[PDB]
Amino acid sequence: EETLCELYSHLPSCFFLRKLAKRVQVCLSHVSEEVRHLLGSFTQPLYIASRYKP
Amino acid sequence: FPLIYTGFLTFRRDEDIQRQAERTEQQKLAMESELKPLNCSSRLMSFLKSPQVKFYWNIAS
Repeated sequence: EETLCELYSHLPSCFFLRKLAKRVQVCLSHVSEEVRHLLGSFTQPLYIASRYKP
Repeated sequence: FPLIYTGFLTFRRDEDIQRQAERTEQQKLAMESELKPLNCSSRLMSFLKSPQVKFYWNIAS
């Protein structure tokens, strides 16, 4: 999981990065909440903290 | 007339002030991890000079 957490730490600036910056006011759950808001309220959350292994 | 002073249509001065404060906050947040203030009374006297208003008063006359 650590590699994916670190790989989210190097985004160049975009509108997604500004929304992620608004939400941190990086563990993966902060990604998933923003993704859930983008995709729709009906679908279920993509990632879960400390269960990235199956 | 007083619904303008209450605020039902947006204004350029407050939108620019909010946008400048938002840009400043964005720059501060990126660091972490000029524009006039708005008048209160002359709001109305500044509203009664735009041409979109005078066209409607002239067509009423």
